[PDB]
Amino acid sequence: SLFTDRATNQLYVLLSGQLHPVYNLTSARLVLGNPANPATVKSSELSKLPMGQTVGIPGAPYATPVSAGSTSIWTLCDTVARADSTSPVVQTAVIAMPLEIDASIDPLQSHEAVLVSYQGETWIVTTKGRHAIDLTDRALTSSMGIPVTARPTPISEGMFNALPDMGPWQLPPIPAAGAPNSLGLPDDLVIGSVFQIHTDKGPQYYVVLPDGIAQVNATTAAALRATQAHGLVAPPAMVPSLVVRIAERVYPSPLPDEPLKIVSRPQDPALCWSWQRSAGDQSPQSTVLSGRHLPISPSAMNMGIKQIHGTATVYLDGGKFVALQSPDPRYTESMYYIDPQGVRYGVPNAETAKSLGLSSPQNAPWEIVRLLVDGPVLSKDAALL
Ligand code: NI
Ligand code: NI
Ligand code: NI
Ligand code: NI
Repeated sequence: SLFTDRATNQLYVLLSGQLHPVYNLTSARLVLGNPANPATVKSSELSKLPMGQTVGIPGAPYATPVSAGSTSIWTLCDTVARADSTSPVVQTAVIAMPLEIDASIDPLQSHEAVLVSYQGETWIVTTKGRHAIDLTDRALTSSMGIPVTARPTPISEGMFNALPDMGPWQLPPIPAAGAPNSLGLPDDLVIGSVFQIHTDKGPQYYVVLPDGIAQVNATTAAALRATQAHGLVAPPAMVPSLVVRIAERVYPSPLPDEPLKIVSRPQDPALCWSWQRSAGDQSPQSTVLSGRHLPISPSAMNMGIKQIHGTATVYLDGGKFVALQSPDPRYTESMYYIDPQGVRYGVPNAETAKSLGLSSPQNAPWEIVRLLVDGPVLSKDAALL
């Protein structure tokens, strides 16, 4: 049984005939094994049983309330101040609540990108994640859509970890570039060369590979030729007749169809990685946002909770109960209760979760969730000391 003293609101749990003071309702439920609510009694009634030692986990949350919303939404945002200066400052926000997206803060379009720095190296950020880039040769990076005037701005450790590494911002290497083609094409069209065919939609460019030909967009055709033209002043025009017979392959160039547009960080200081998964979805969806401020409502902007011994300001609409999957380094499933102040507390297993009254956890991304300051693990074993 579980009692609350009417005079003091103090909790007591009855264990093996002794009343034990207990620090919080969370701890009481861990020791009882079910999400009990206290029975109110007059203070003097508690004198009728022998009093034992205090039990529970002092740093646990008082209880474990969770917010109604079923869709799991987690967003990490970097905001940079003094972006052009010698000393930019980055702030990071963790947002676990629905967003309000608009033209001032929205997903990067397929031809938009952000140039950033982290630990002395440079990366291109697109909708998909981050891509290594070497700014040593700016003629080369120009042909890959980066203007010579573009300068990187810093990202946070948290943002670097959250953005998936999608591979380098470069043309895929072509093995045997310069060697004669084995496809029956004219001798000038060596491996790694570009040609075109006229279509009703205009020119279609192709690159010659060891094992076939691959369609490339105009931007990629230009970048190929900028790096190595193989002696050709322009892509030779071939007839469909000669080409349709050749094996078609894929050439996985990262370059978008439209000329790349590089985001001005002084104008658009906010960069976010947004993740979401709804009940019953097979996989989550994520995207990168860019814009003027956090993707939250006018009034939500004032509700942030700074984690002083943490790294982020947290924006939450109530508690959360989440499941993570991470390679630590072996594949590990873990659960956390998140209190309404953004503190995460481990929940070791489903039996323990259910004793606390925490029904199915929501899948969430460890890259964002583990940025939250961690409190004590909520375990019966800890509670019973
Ligand atoms: Ni005892
Ligand atoms: Ni706005
Ligand atoms: Ni936009
Ligand atoms: Ni556009």
